[PDB]
Amino acid sequence: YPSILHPIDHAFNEYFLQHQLVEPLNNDIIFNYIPERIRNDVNYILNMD
Amino acid sequence: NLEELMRTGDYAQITNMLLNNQPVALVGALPFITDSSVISLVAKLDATV
Amino acid sequence: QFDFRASMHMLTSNLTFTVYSDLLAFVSADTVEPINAVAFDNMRIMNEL
Repeated sequence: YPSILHPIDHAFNEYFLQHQLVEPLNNDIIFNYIPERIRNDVNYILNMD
Repeated sequence: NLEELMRTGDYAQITNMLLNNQPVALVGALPFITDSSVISLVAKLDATV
Repeated sequence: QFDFRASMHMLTSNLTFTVYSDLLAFVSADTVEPINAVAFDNMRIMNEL
């Protein structure tokens, strides 16, 4: 989008745009988010429905 | 073995085999429906359960 | 002084995405019957039955 910004304002907004904290999320990330020893425990059945 | 599957609750193998149409034999005391309809057999209902 | 050339920028971002917080809400977690729960050595936690 076009924007009108003072160079300082542009610097701040561009830093915000270029350094966002959101990462792509998928089922592999969530599966690895589970503690590794609970994923290997046969007493717990973990599924991605 | 259906007893082992029910005890452990891990359906990964059976799910993969059913999704991939891999011939298998589910072994265990099972109730069954008796169907005398020829049209039902032609319609292949036994494969839908 | 305000300069249009020095103030006009193109701000770039993504069109849309959904941010999630509770990753473990995407995990369907079940457990075996406690009678069948086993320890690290693959034997039942309580064997006196």
